[PDB]
Amino acid sequence: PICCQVTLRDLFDRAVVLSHYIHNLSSEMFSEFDKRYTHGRGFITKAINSCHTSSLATPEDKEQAQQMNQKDFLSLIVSILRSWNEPLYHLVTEVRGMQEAPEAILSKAVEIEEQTKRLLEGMELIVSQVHPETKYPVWSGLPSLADEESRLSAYYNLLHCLRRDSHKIDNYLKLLKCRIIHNNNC
Amino acid sequence: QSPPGKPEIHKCRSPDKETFTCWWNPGTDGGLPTNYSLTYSKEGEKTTYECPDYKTSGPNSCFFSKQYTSIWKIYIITVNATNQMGSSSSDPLYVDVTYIVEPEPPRNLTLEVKQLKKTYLWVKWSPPTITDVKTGWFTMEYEIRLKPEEAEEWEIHFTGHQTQFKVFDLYPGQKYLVQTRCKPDHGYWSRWSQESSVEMPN
Amino acid sequence: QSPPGKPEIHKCRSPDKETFTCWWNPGTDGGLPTNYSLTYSKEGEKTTYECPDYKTSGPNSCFFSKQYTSIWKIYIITVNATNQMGSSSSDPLYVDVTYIVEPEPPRNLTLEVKQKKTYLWVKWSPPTITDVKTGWFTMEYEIRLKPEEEWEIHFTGHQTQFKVFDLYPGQKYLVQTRCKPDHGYWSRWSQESSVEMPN
Repeated sequence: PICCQVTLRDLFDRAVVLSHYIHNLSSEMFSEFDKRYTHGRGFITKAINSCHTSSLATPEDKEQAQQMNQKDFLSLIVSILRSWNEPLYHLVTEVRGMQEAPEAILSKAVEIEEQTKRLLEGMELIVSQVHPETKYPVWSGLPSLADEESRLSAYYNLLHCLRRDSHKIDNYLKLLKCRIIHNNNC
Repeated sequence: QSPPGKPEIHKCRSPDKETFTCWWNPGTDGGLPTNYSLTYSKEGEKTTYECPDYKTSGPNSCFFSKQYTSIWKIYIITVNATNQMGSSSSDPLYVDVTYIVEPEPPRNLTLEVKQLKKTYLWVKWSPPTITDVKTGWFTMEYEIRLKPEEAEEWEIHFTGHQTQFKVFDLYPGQKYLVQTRCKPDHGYWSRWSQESSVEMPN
Repeated sequence: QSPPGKPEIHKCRSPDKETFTCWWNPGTDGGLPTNYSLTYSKEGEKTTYECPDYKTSGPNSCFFSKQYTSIWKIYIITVNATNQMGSSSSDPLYVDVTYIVEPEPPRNLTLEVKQKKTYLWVKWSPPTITDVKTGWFTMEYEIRLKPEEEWEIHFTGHQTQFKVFDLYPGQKYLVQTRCKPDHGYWSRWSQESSVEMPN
């Protein structure tokens, strides 16, 4: 490799690949859970405002993104990410060692659990590379044991909000990679 | 003569990922003329608003401009039917713009026969004018399909994020038909693009 | 004799960005029993590590498991030859996991005999790597075929399927594939899948 030097361009190029992958995986996993346990019933009634990262000053449309500072933006992405470490962990844990004969939902939970850490590792490098002169909301509460609507409503919301945030993260990283590297011309 | 049957809101779509539109199916009008309205409640706010634009997408529709459209929010849409007898409200629809993205077909499809040394045809197209792939806000993926003038089987080539693709397995002689379609990184496929056609040298 | 270790550090390769292997060539041995040990270190922290796995992939080699491979920091590989009365160090090899990807050959090569002239519809799948699984994406393929000697080579730009026209009827054919990413190196040819052409 000619360069030593880990290029910011190559840092985005890698991040955006994991953040894209991570999202497909969490959207498929939410679908495997809906299909096999929800598929209607009457959820997302108790899923609005259920996301724990909701409190954060997250850009809502394309104009608000466009208004935001790049280094504050990155700090926002990392916060989101750390935020999801503990819930992923519990997901994998609670599906493996508590679930009675679990499905192939576990295999694509583990994948995400792992690829998230890897992408956070990469996201800390890039926050590091562009210095922030500045300096994250926590919850992952998740019940064991599937029957009982009250137990798999929480599972539903973790899945639902993993789908949502993984998307943001991926959409912000691609927004950013075009702004600073491709000067909005990609 | 009776109040309007219950209206049914079925399809919402977002062509560009900055605005979106909703369409409703009127209920039994109970014999009289019926006025419709749409009302909605965003996720977070406990305030109900009325649709901002009943005119932009035409009859029985509601269009949400950039100003009113926010992604990663769940909208709780309900439609209302009032006639002289009474009035009825539809079942609420929970709509999340993030996952209702369905883009228009690709334009400016062009076809060239080129050679590097062998010979290949390469397809070159452009996205919809409304999506913003330049700023990275809207990332897009394409597909292309090809088949000889008289065939019943298209061959599919996923082109990634490239608005071009070189094709190599084409047979010299017969003319081929080509069409592209697009998709958001995460979203739905569009209606295929106006077909182009070119004959291939010997 | 001393150990004038001139250990030429061969190359490092990675099949899927999640693990990579380094190969080395013995220095010179001098004239005494020499051991070889591959030390590395990631530039950013002055902490020098020993190769995790001298065993799995090759004799004179080091294999990095999923636990020792990262795509964020650049490894410095040195190989250290050592016998009684003497020790050496090779030239450092700066490597970036993603800029040394030699992928596994394409998976699941299907040779359908479609159908007018009968043409061979050759279809395959890309190798398992967190990039083209559903991704981003540069993967060019090439395929070669012969009857039963000379190969006929066809380049398919990014195409996972290729149509091959005009073949000698009533003969067996051998086909193989290869793929190559950006900056990445060509894969080895795949298992020789066969196809018998209609009589």
